[PDB]
Amino acid sequence: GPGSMVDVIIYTRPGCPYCARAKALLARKGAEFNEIDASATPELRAEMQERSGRNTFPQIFIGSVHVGGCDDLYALEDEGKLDSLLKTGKLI
Repeated sequence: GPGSMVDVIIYTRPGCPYCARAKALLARKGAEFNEIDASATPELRAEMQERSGRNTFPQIFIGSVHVGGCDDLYALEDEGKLDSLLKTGKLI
């Protein structure tokens, strides 16, 4: 259909190196995404960190699936599949 694009959202916090790198990496390819803070609140940071199971990491939501973080972004960009993930909004 006329409009091969999906809504992308990213959750990060002030003072996150691994997060910034991810955001820039996604912006480099030209992938637009909404930058939102998580540390802003306990719940926003809890639900996010609860998805990964660690202290705190960058969340990359593409389409209807949750990519991951700097690891998923770096691991995906290595294969060049992310381009299709942001275009289709789903996992092959």
